[PDB]
Amino acid sequence: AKQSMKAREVKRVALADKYFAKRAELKAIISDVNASDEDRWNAVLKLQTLPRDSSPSRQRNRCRQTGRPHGFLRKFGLSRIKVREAAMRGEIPGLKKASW
Amino acid sequence: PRRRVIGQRKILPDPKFGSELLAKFVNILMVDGKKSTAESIVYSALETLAQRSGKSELEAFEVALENVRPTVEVKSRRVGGSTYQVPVEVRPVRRNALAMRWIVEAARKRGDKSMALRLANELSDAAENKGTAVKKREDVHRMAEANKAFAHY
Amino acid sequence: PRSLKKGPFIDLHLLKKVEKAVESGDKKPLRTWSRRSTIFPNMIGLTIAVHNGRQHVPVFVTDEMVGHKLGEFAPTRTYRGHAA
Amino acid sequence: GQKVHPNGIRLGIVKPWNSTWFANTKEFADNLDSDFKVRQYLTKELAKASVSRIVIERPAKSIRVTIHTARPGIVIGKKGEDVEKLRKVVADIAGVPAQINIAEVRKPELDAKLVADSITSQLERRVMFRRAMKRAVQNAMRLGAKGIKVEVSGRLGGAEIARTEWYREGRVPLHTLRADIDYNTSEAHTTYGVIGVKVWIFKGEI
RNA sequence: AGGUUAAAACUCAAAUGAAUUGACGGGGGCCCGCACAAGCGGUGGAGCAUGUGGUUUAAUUCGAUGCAACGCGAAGAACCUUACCUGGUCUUGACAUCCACGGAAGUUUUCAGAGAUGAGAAUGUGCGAACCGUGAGACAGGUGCUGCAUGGCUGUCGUCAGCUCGUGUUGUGAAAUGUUGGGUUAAGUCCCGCAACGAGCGCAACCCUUAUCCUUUGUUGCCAGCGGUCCGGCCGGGAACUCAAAGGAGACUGCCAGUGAUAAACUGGAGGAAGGUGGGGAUGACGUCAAGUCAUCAUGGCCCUUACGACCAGGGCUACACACGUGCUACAAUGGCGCAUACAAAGAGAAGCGACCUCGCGAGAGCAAGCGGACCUCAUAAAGUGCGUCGUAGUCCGGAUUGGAGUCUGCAACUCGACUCCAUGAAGUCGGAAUCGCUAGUAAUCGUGGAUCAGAAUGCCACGGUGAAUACGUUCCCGGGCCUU
Ligand SMILES: [K+]
Ligand SMILES: [K+]
Ligand SMILES: [K+]
Ligand SMILES: [K+]
Ligand SMILES: [K+]
Ligand SMILES: [K+]
Ligand SMILES: [K+]
Ligand SMILES: [K+]
Ligand SMILES: [K+]
Ligand SMILES: [K+]
Ligand SMILES: [K+]
Ligand SMILES: [K+]
Ligand SMILES: [K+]
Ligand SMILES: [Mg+2]
Ligand SMILES: [Mg+2]
Ligand SMILES: [Mg+2]
Ligand SMILES: [Mg+2]
Ligand SMILES: [Mg+2]
Ligand SMILES: [Mg+2]
Ligand SMILES: [Mg+2]
Ligand SMILES: [Mg+2]
Ligand SMILES: [Mg+2]
Ligand SMILES: [Mg+2]
Ligand SMILES: [Mg+2]
Ligand SMILES: [Mg+2]
Ligand SMILES: [Mg+2]
Ligand SMILES: [Mg+2]
Ligand SMILES: [Mg+2]
Ligand SMILES: [Mg+2]
Ligand SMILES: [Mg+2]
Ligand SMILES: [Mg+2]
Ligand SMILES: [Mg+2]
Ligand SMILES: [Mg+2]
Ligand SMILES: [Mg+2]
Ligand SMILES: [Mg+2]
Ligand SMILES: [Mg+2]
Ligand SMILES: [Mg+2]
Ligand SMILES: [Mg+2]
Ligand SMILES: [Mg+2]
Ligand SMILES: [Mg+2]
Ligand SMILES: [Mg+2]
Ligand SMILES: [Mg+2]
Ligand SMILES: [Mg+2]
Ligand SMILES: [Mg+2]
Ligand SMILES: [Mg+2]
Ligand SMILES: [Mg+2]
Ligand SMILES: [Mg+2]
Repeated sequence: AKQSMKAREVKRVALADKYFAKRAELKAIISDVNASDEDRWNAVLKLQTLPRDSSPSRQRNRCRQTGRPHGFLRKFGLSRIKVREAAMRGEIPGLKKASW
Repeated sequence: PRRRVIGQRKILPDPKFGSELLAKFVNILMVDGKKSTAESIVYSALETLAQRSGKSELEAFEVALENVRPTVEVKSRRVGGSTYQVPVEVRPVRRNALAMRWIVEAARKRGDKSMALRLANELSDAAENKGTAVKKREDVHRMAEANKAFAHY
Repeated sequence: PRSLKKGPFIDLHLLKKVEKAVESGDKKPLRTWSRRSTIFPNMIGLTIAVHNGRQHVPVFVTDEMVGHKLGEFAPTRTYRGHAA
Repeated sequence: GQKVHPNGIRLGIVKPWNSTWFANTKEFADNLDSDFKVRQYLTKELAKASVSRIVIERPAKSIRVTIHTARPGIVIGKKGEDVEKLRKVVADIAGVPAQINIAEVRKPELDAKLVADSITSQLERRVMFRRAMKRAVQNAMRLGAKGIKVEVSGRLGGAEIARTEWYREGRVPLHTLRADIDYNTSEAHTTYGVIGVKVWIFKGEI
């Protein structure tokens, strides 16, 4: 991946933590069944004001060694290509070629 | 196959009657591996056939087979020039396999209500040399008749 | 569609734009990129110019446009038929 | 066609892993990324120390790195000075207390990673590729290998049309699983592009 | 009819002989493979999903594109992703290093703007060097070009039985022999012969799994004999059994008979859970297609540098006269619908899986246990079976399309989400030429799980249930192996 595209994910990860608690209580109000009808309205309008990059749904898992946005595997944090290279070098504990 | 390494597989006899002959007929009738659904269809048709005649379920079934079993068939044979449909003797086992397959195929083509009734009407006509299956056995014997000259290829 | 327990959505920057112009006689077209905003029962009258990707197209908000989003009135793709 | 990786196919049979810790899903990905940065640093810092294999363990809230090498005095330095300089960078990277152990690679002519790196350094110095591969093969056969194979691919001698060449002596039975086959690769960055080197070294069935 | 004698201009850099290695033959011989044949079920027709060609478009991003591209890279495009378009913006810079100078970093709010950003306004100032801002110029940056400059990785012939070397010998030589021959094998497998004698890479074996048994261990798993019991392994206990997972045992043509060249081997029998490679997987020789990938990454060269780099909002990748590929659901009675009622395996879970209870027709909601798990949750298996009904009809088949009303995830479902309810009830009644898969727990059929993932499978990967037909044979079609011409 391009350098710029890699730096876009570190920003989105930082902004998702700085506004983490401030985002959760706003949705507590909006999802609150027995709140009122105008603070709900205010909480809805206030959630749109936070930067978009603060929502965790804006993040895209990337290969931690190349930046590849496809073929990701969460257990290793790597794309399918780098998982294979490390597995054959014996750099992933317990991981071997399977056969049953 | 080229190597001829194909033996034989054992087939369990049918529950109600303990006839391996009848158990194969359930297999030919079965679709999608739903064997119990085929066992019921055969048993119902066999009882309608048992009360439509005086014989037991088996003896009425054999009489149906005897009128559908082909004795001689034609197989192609490409030799130096062209291909002739050579009449060949049908081996005893293939006689039963063809008879059952034609019965099940004929009954599936009818227009009665259930398949148990369709199979019953085919097994009954087969006792009287009527309907399809029996006619299919006639068309095969005719073809093998018109090619008797080629009985050495 | 959007859950009823959340109320229709409206982009806050547009909600200020209609407020500052309903109280006044501003009949100038409102230029917005907010195709996701539900049309509310408060701007039946003036013309919002909605973005379609490459320009702003004016829609004259009437009553029967209430409940629809703005984008439903600004088609994004240009089609005229094949070999027509 | 394509061949299976000789190391990977033997990882539970006769070959050991290069990382030997345990973790749940919660930190498995973070341990892999810190092992990567550690090896990335050790390999660059110790480029002239004949580093064959970097084994990483994680006993409990600590990391233990074992550097296999043929020039341990170069790794360690005077009275353990240099090996201490790394024990700090590794702890910085891993974020846990660090401990470095130095293993001895005797007979570097029988280690696939060192042999591959030897040929590769020679190619970057514009040594004739044919001379490098023959020397490597003769050395290992003299020190007692049961077999060795060396393969070199790319624009050999700066030729416009790339090709692959390989030599072999003795036995290299890649289909025998219980065969001790040390295998590694290396890359040379010449003025005409990348040349890849692969080295198989057979040491006897187990 | 023509024969015989017999030129030149012009033109080419060869034409030719014998032999050698291949490849090829509508040449010969001998073999193999779901290659035919024998069978069973599909595709091509319909609706829909999905990919591609084309056309369209501001853009419909790029790549793959006979077999060996076309549910392919993509294990999951609303924003993001995103590489494309339109407009709004930046220039040592979103990402590094170096230096200068300014400042702790951070928190808390106001306006303008779609946002990027700009202008502010508060609070902290702790512990140089953290961390910010600015200023210079070396530089950074490029998913820009070349896979016909490359590394690495992959497809493919093909899991086909082949491919070679040393020394020796033969030939002026290319080369040959070995490696051919007689048998045999799944096998260049093995034996015998032999100007060859040996060796390597392949075959086989070593690895994983499945089928039988033993030993150890006995909870969260187990219940034979006991003892109680609210009949729930529920409790006391029990270590037998099922099972869990460690270590062992077991199959070797070993045994017997015949056959055979006193051989290799083959045919059959015994014992045994298993018999001749037991079943399945992993494992891919020398090489071939300048095959695929400069967009995973790396990299030679080339190119751009106030832009081909960087930031943002909206749009696009979801277009639609059409053509193709791969799928899903059907056309019904071996079925549809209603009620009742059995029997699985494998797996996942902490910003997660989420019981109970209550509310809702329902998707879901509220409340809230338990579980980092043989314990808790996902989580009722469905087909099946019993009883009823429908009675061959475009139907009580089919469920496309459309209207209305909702739920949930998410800043946000207009473009462009999945699911629910009510209504609507399309084509389709078994599919032209043609064409595909499969030899046994297979095909067919029935459900279940997982990766990716906020949400978003008819795809992919995996798991069990039920469970066939047929193989006389090798003339023909396709691909391949060996000898010969
Ligand atoms: K001449
Ligand atoms: K189709
Ligand atoms: K390549
Ligand atoms: K000669
Ligand atoms: K020779
Ligand atoms: K390049
Ligand atoms: K879009
Ligand atoms: K599909
Ligand atoms: K209907
Ligand atoms: K949408
Ligand atoms: K069809
Ligand atoms: K999902
Ligand atoms: K030939
Ligand atoms: Mg890069
Ligand atoms: Mg996402
Ligand atoms: Mg004359
Ligand atoms: Mg056929
Ligand atoms: Mg079709
Ligand atoms: Mg395309
Ligand atoms: Mg292309
Ligand atoms: Mg191809
Ligand atoms: Mg596929
Ligand atoms: Mg987008
Ligand atoms: Mg621009
Ligand atoms: Mg190529
Ligand atoms: Mg000579
Ligand atoms: Mg050969
Ligand atoms: Mg030869
Ligand atoms: Mg021979
Ligand atoms: Mg051999
Ligand atoms: Mg010989
Ligand atoms: Mg093998
Ligand atoms: Mg008792
Ligand atoms: Mg036997
Ligand atoms: Mg392979
Ligand atoms: Mg090419
Ligand atoms: Mg290409
Ligand atoms: Mg490209
Ligand atoms: Mg954007
Ligand atoms: Mg697409
Ligand atoms: Mg219906
Ligand atoms: Mg899941
Ligand atoms: Mg019609
Ligand atoms: Mg009908
Ligand atoms: Mg087969
Ligand atoms: Mg299924
Ligand atoms: Mg052979």
